[PDB]
Amino acid sequence: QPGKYSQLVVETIRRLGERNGSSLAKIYTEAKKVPWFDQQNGRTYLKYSIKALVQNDTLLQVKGTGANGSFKLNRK
Amino acid sequence: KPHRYRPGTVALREIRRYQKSTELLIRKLPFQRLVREIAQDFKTDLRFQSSAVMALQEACEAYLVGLFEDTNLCAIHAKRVTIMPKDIQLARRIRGE
Amino acid sequence: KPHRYRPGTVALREIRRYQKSTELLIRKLPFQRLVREIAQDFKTDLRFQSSAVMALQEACEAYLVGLFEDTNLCAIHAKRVTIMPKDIQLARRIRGE
Amino acid sequence: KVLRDNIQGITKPAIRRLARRGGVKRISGLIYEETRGVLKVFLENVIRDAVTYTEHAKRKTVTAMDVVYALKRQGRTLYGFGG
Amino acid sequence: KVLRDNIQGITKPAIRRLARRGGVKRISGLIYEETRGVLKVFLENVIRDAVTYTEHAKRKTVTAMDVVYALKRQGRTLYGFGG
Amino acid sequence: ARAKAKTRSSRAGLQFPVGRVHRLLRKGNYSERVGAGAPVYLAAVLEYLTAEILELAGNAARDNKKTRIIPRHLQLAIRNDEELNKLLGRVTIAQGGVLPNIQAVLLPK
Amino acid sequence: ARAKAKTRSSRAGLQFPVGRVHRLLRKGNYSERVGAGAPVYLAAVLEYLTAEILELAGNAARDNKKTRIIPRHLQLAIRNDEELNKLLGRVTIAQGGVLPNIQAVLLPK
Amino acid sequence: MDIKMTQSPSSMHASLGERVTITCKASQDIRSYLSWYQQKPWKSPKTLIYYATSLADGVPSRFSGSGSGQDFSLTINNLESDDTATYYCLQHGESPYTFGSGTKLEIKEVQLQQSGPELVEPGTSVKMPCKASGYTFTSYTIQWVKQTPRQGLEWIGYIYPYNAGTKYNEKFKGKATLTSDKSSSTVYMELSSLTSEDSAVYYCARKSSRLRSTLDYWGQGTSVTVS
Amino acid sequence: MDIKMTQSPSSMHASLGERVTITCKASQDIRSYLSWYQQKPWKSPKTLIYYATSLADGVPSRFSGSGSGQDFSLTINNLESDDTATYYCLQHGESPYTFGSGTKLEIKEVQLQQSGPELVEPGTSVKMPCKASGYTFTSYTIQWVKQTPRQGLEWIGYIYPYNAGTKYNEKFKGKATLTSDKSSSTVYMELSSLTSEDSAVYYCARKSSRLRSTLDYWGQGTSVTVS
Amino acid sequence: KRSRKESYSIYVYKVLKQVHPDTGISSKAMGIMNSFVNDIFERIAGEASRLAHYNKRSTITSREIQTAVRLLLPGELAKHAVSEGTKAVTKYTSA
Amino acid sequence: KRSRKESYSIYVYKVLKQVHPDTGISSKAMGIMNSFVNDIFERIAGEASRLAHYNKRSTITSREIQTAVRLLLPGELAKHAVSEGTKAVTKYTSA
DNA sequence: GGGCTGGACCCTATACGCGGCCGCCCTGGAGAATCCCGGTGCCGAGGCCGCTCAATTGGTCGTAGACAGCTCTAGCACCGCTTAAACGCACGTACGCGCTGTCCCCCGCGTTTTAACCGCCAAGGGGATTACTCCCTAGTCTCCAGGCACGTGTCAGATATATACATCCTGTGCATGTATTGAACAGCGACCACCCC
DNA sequence: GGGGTGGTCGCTGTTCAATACATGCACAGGATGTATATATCTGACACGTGCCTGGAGACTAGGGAGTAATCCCCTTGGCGGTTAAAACGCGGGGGACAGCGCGTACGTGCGTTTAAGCGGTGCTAGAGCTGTCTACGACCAATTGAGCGGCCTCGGCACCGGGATTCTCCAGGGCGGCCGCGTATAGGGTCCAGCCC
Repeated sequence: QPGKYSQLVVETIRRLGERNGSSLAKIYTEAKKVPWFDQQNGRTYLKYSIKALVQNDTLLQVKGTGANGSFKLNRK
Repeated sequence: KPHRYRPGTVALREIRRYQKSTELLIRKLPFQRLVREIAQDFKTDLRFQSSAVMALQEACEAYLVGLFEDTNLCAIHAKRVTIMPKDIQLARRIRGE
Repeated sequence: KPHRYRPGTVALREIRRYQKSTELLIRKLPFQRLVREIAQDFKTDLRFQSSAVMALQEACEAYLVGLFEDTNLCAIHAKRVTIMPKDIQLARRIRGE
Repeated sequence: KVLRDNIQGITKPAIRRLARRGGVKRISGLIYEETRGVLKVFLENVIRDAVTYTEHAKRKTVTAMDVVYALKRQGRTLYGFGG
Repeated sequence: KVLRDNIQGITKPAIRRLARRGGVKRISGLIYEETRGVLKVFLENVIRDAVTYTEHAKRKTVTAMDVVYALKRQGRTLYGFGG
Repeated sequence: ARAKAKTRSSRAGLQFPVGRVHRLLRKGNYSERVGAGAPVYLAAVLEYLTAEILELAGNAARDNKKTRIIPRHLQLAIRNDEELNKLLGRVTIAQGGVLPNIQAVLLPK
Repeated sequence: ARAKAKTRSSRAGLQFPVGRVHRLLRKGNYSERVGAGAPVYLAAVLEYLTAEILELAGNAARDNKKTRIIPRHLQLAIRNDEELNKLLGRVTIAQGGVLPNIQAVLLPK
Repeated sequence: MDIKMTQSPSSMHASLGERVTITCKASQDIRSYLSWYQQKPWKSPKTLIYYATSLADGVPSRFSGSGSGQDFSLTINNLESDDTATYYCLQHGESPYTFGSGTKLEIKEVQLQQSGPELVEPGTSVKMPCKASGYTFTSYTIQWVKQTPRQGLEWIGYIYPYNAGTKYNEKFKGKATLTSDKSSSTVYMELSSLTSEDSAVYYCARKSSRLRSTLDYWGQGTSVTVS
Repeated sequence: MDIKMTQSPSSMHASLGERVTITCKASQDIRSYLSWYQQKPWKSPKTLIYYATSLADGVPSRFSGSGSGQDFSLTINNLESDDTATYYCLQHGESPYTFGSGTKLEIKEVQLQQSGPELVEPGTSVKMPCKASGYTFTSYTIQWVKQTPRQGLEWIGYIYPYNAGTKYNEKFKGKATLTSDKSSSTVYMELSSLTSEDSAVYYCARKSSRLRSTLDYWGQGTSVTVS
Repeated sequence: KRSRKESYSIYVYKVLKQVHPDTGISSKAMGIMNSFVNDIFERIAGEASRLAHYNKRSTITSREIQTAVRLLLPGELAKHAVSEGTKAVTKYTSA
Repeated sequence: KRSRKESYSIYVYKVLKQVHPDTGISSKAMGIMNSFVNDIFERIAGEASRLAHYNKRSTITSREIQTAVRLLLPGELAKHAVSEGTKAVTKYTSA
C-alpha cells in the first residue's frame, strides 16, 4: 500500500544510486523537481515517508538515526 | 488546569520590566555586608558612609550589567541563547581584564 | 606529482614565522601614501616626518594585530577556525569601538 | 564581629535580575558562581583603591568621594555622588 | 598630486601577514575589506588628533611627537618615538 | 569711586560663573598663567554642553510626561545620542538604568 | 669654606637624577610646592622599575644568545610578566613584535 | 498646534548690489532654532544660516540673519547673479519641523546619493534609496523632505541610524516608513498606497542629532510621479 | 657550575637573649638576591629575610641580614626558645636556585593546600596537587622544593600560571613536569619513574615574578616514600 | 553653620530655566549635572595644560582651550562648542 | 646652532651596568626605556598631584608619591617600589 | 482383484561459514624547512674630550601644615514587626551538543607583473634660534553683592483602586500526509439442466 | 433412458475503498499582564531671607609671548635598476553550516522559610573646624661639575654558504569488518510393498 511521497522516495533512491546510500538532503534536492511536490512541507512528507519505510524495513539505515544519515534499499 | 507561560515568555517580560526600571537589583544589606567583608582584608575597623556603600553598589551593578550585555553578545555569536561561563570569560578577555 | 603541504601547515609556519619576527608587515611606501591621503582631508599641504609615518605604521600594525587576536578568539568561541566579519564586529563592539 | 561568607549574599535571583537588565534571556547554572567571582574581583580592585585614598587622608571612614576617586582612577567614572 | 585610492595599498597578503602574526589560521575573504575599513577608521581618528596638535603648534610638519601625543590621547601609548 | 561691578558672566553673556571657572583654573595647577579669555571660553563650552544635555533630558521627560528631569531621563538623553555617548562612554549615571533593548534573536517566533 | 658639591642622587645612593626629577616636578605644574623627599622617593621608584625591566630584558637577551638588549627583548620581558603586563597593558612598544602564542585548537592532532 | 511659519514677502524684484531683507514670523516661540535655505530651481536646497544667525559652512558672509523667539529675518547685502533662488525658513524647535512658504528672489566630502525619477501607478508602493558617503553614517540623522509646487517643502520624518530611532510627521504616519542599513550605509523610505497627492520630489537630508544643527547636506531629490 | 652556597657554621649552641650570627659564602656573585629561611622540624620553612637585607612580612626585627656579592650573614639578636630551628640561605639570582647546607640552632591569608603523604612503588608515577587560595593565582609563580634528610633542600622547578611557562632544575628534567589549572587554582607536579632516591618531602612555594621576591609562603609538604 | 561648599547647582538651574521654562530638576539629577560639569571641566583643563606643556607655553589661552575642545569633544558637538566659545570670547572682548 | 636635549639614556645605561655588567643595549631600546621612564614619571606625578588636590594640600610630599605608587603599581611592584623609595628617602635624610 | 497408505529413495528450497573485497591503521622513506656552525664585513654602540648651564651650597623668610583641642554628625549596634523575596521542589520542553552530509570557498603552489626599495642627487620650505618689544596677566588693596545655608510651603509624583485593552496559551476544528482492515468482486469446486448415443 | 458436460451457485483469494492515526495550520476564547484614568497625600523641590566671603574695580611690575630675520636641515621630488612581493589562476580538501535526534538542564509556578526593609532608640567614634607655631619649601646669588654634543673606532650581529636534524606527507603493506558464493539440512515429491474395500 504505497503513497505519493513513499513511491517518490523509493524510486528516487533507485534513480540516484549511491552505493553508500542516499541522504535525506540529496533525495530532497533530486525530488524537489517533481511537478506535484509541495514546496511548503514536501520535506516534512519525505521525512514521514523515510520513517514509515524504515518501519516497514524496505529502507536500510547505513549510519545515524531518524531522518539523519543515508538510505539505501534493502535487497528484496 | 493551571495556567503556565511557555519557557522564555516570563523571561522576556522580566527583561522588559527591569530594563525599564532603575532601582537597585542587589539586596542592599547583603551587599553592604559583602563590602565590609572585603574591606576588612585591606584595613580593619573601617567605617563606611551610606553614600559610599551606595556608590559601590551603583558601580558594581552597572559593571555587571555591561558584562552581561557583552556576554549575551558572545552567546548569540555562538548561535546560542544561554549565556555561559565561557561566554563571560570571552567577554572579560576581550575587554582586557 | 610534486610535493604539497596539506592546508594549514604553511599557515602555521607563517604564524610561527611572523610571531618570531618583528619587522613591519605593511609596505612602507603605500602605507605612507595612505597616511598622506587621509591627512589631506584635514589640512592641505601637510609635511610628515619620516618618524611620524613610522610611528603611525607601528601603531596601526599593532592595533590590527591586537584586533585580529580578539577576532580569532571570537572565531574559536563560535567553534570555528575561520575569522569572519561578524567576528571582527563582535570583537570591536565588545571592546567599545 | 567578623564577616566570612557574605559573597553568598549575591543571591541567584539577584544575579538573574542583573542578567535580565543586561538583556539575557536564558542563564546557565554556572553563571552564578562565575559572576560572584567576577563581582568579588571587581569589588576588591575598587575597595583597595578607595581604602588607599582613605588611608592617605588619614581618615578612618571610607567616603563616597573616595569611592568615586577609585572608580575614576579605574576608568569607571561615576556621576551622582561626587561633591 | 591628489591621492585617490591608496587604501587598496594594504594588500591582501599584507592583511594575511598581520593575521598570521595575530595568530589567525584561516581567513575569510571579506576579512580583507572589513580590516581595510577598520584601519581607515583608526587612521582617521589618530591623524585628526595629530593634525590638531600640529595646527595648535602652528607647524606644517606632522611630527612623531604629535603622533605619539595623539595615540596617548586615544589610549594607544606608543613607546620608542620620543615619548 | 569704584564703578558698579558687572559680573564677567554678564559681560560674556553666559550663565555659568566665569570668575569661578577662572579661579578653579588658577588654583587647579594647570599652568603658571591663565589667559583672560580662557575662563570665558571654558565657561561657554561648559554652558553649551549643560544646555544640550538638559534640553535632551527635558525632551525625554516631556515624552515621559514628567515635569522634573530625573537620572533616568539623563541616562536616556546621553545614551540615545552617539556623540554624547562617545563623550560619556566610560561614565556611569547613578539611578540611570539602561536603554531598553532586546536582541532580535531572543524575541519569540 | 664652601663644601664641594655632592649630588642629591649620590646622597640618596641612586643612579637616577634626583635633581632633574625635582626640576621636572617643579616645572610640571603638579603642585604649588614640592617636598624635598618627594623627588628622592620618585627617583628611587623610577630606578627600581627601570632596573627590573632592564634585568628581565637582559635575561631574555642572554637566553637568545644576544649581547645587546633590543625592543624584541623588552617586549618579551614586559609581556611575560603579569604585573608588568598589567602596568603597560595599554602600551605599544615599537618593533617589539608579539609573544609566540598559537591557540591549542588550531594545532593539528 | 503646528507652528505655522509665515515668510512675509512671497516674491520681490531687486537689482544687483543692493541689500535685501526676508522676514519670517513664527506662530509659537521656537527659541532661535530657525534655519534658512536657498533653493535654485530644480536643484536641492542648500543651507545658508542655522541657529537663526550662524553662517553655514562655505556660505559667504553676505548672508546674515537676526531675530529670536518668534520674529526672524534673512539679509543679503551684495546681491550677485547666483543669489536668484527661493529661500525657505525652517523651524525645528518642536517635533513637527515646518518650512516657510518660500520667498522667490529674482534679480536683473559629504555626498548623499539618491535614486532617479520614479513612475508608479496609484495604490502601489515605492522604496526610495538614500546612499550616504563621505562621513560617519551613524552620527547624523537622515531627514526626509517632500517638496510639491502647491504645498512647498514638507518634513516627513527622520531616521537615526545609531539606534534606528524614528520620528514622523503626523500627516505621514502609516504613509511613510523609514529603515536604515548600517552595512551599506543606506537609508530607505517606504511609501504605502501611493496617490495623486504623492507626486512630489523627496529629498534626503543630513542633520546631526545636535539640537542647533540643521539640514546641512541634501540629496538630489527623487522625483516620484503617480499615474 | 651550579652556585655552591657554603653556610660556614653547620651548628651552634646558645642561651637565651644572646646574639647568634650565621654566615654564607657564594661561589659566584649573586648581587644580593639571597634569602634566609627558618624551618622547625617537621614544619614547613618560613621566610625571614629577603633580598639579603629586607625583613619578611610579620617577622620581628630580631632577624637582621647583611652583606652582598659573595659574602652574606644572618643575625638573631634576642634569642627565644622558639628560635630553635634550621636556617637555610637561598640564592635566586641565577637560574638554578640553590639552598645552603643549613645551620642547626639549639637553645639550651595566603594558603597553599598540599596533599598528604603518598606511598608509591618504584618505576611508577605520582602526581602531587597544589591548591592555591587567598591570592591572585596567576600573578605568582609556584616553586617546588624537594627536601631529603640527606641532601637538604633542592629546588626542583617552577610554573608560571600566568602563561604556563616552566623552568626546571637540570637534575629534575624528565623526572618532574609541572602543569596548572586556572579554573581550580591548582598546580600539579608529577614524578616519573620513582626511585628510592626520590624519598623526600616536597614543598610548593609561592614566589612573585619579581626578581627580588623570595619563596614567601610554603605548602605543608607532601612526603613521598618509595619502597 | 556648615562651611560654604561651592557648587554649580544654581548655574545649571538657570540654564534649565532658559532651555525649559517650566521643567524642573530633581536633586539627584542636580548632583549628576554637577558631576558632569566638574568632569568636563577637568578634561578640558587637563588637555589644555598638556597642550601648553607640549608647546613650552607658560599660559593657558583661549587658543589652548579651543584646541582642547576640538580634541576632546566629538563630531559637531566640538564645532558647536567652538562656535559658542568664540561668540562668548568676542562678546567679552567687546565689553 | 644646536641646543641641549635632555634624556634618561645615561642613567638607564648606568642602571644596566649594575643589573647586567656585560650586557649592552641598542639605541632603540634606549629610546623605549626613555619613553617608559617618562610615562611612569608623568603617571606618578599626576596621581600625586590629584591626591594633593583631593586633600586640599598644596605640597607634594614623599607620602603623596608613596600613595600614588601604591595606587598605580600593581601587586608586588607597589611593595618593592615602596621599599626602595623608603630606603632612598631614609638614606637621604640621614645624609 | 486393485488403488490407498505407509515407509523409504530422490528433487529441491534453505540457514550459515569461508573466501573476496573495501576500508583503517602503521610505518618507512622522499623532500622540504629549519637549525647549528663557520666566515665576512659594516655600521651603530660605547668611550673620550670640550663646554655650558643647571644643580649645589649657604642663607633668609614667610606660610603651610602638624598638632592639640572641641563639637556635633552620622555611623554602628540592637530590637521588634511585616512581608516580600529567596528557596526547595516538581514538571516539562526546548535548547545545546553531537553526528552526518553538502558544497563552496579558502589554502597551497606555480607563473607573470609591477612597484617597493635602495642608491644618489637636487631644491627649498620651514622648524629652530636670537634679538627686540609691548601688552597681558599676576599681585595688592578695597568693598560689596552673589551665592550658600537655612526655612517654608505647595504641588508633582508616589500609591492605591478600578477598568479596558493586548498578548499569550491552548483546545478544537480542518487539511495534509501516512499506515490499516472489512468487504466488493472474480476464480474455481461442485450441483444440476440438458445433449448424445 | 443412462453417461457425461457446460451453466450457474456457493466458498474463497485478491484488492480496494473507507477507517484510523499522526502531524501541521487557523481561530475562539480564557487567563494574565499592562497601560490608562482618577483620587490622596506627602515630602521633595522651588523660592525667599540673612550674611559673608570671594570676585569685581583700579593700578602697577615685569616677563612671557608675538614678530622679524637668518640658518640649515630634513622633507619632498625625481630617476634608474632590481628583484621581492603582489596578482592571478587552478586543483582540491576540509571546514562552514544546515538539518535532525536526543537528553537533560533550565524555565515557570507553588508552598514554605527567612531575612531584608523600616521604624525607632541609644551611643560614641571620629569628621570637620579653629588656633598655635615651627619646620620646611621657595627664592637668590655664586660656583662648578655633571651631562650633552661631536668624534671615532671596532666588535656584536646581520647575512651567506653548507651540512644536519626535524617534521610533514604519502604510498605501500598488514589487519579487520562487510559482502558474494558454496554447503549440510530437511521439506517435500516420488518409487516400492502391504493392506482394506
